[PDB]
Amino acid sequence: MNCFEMLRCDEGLRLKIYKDTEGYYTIGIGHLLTKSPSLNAAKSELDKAIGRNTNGVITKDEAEKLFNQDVDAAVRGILRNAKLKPVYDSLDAVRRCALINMVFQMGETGVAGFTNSLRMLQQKRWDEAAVNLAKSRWYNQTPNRAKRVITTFRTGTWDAYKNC
Repeated sequence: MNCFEMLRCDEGLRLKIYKDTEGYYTIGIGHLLTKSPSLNAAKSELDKAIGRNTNGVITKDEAEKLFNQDVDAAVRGILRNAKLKPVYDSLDAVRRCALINMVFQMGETGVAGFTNSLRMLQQKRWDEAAVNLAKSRWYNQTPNRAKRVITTFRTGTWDAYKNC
C-alpha cells in the first residue's frame, strides 16, 4: 500500500461529474471542481483543467492525471507548511500517507488547525492523537473515513484498508 492506493480507496473513481460528501461537484478520483452551486461553473472549471470541451465526462486517463496532480498539491502543501512539515518529517512511511490523505481531503489550512493533534502526532502519542482527532467537525462529517485515517495514525499499519 501506498498513499496513492490509500486515497484511491477512500475516494474511488468516477468519470462523470458528481457531488461529494458536502454536496460539492467533483470528478474522477475526488478532484474538487467548484464550491459554487453552479454546474456550468463546474464543467467550465473541468474543461479548463483538462484542456478540452469535456461536456462533463472524462477518461480514466484524465482522471489519473488529475489525481497525480492532486496528490502532488497535497504534499507540496504539507511541505510549504511551517506547521505540518515538521510533523510530516517525523512520520513513518504509513502515517505519512494518513497525513497526506487528510490534506487531500480538506486542505493544508484545515489540517494545519489540528494544533494539538499535530503536536501529539509529532510526539508519537498515537492513542492520544487519535482521541483528539475524533473530536472534530471532520470526524463528525465523515465518520467512516475519519476512522480509517485515524486508525492508521493509531496503528501505523494498513489494517483499516484491509478490505479495499
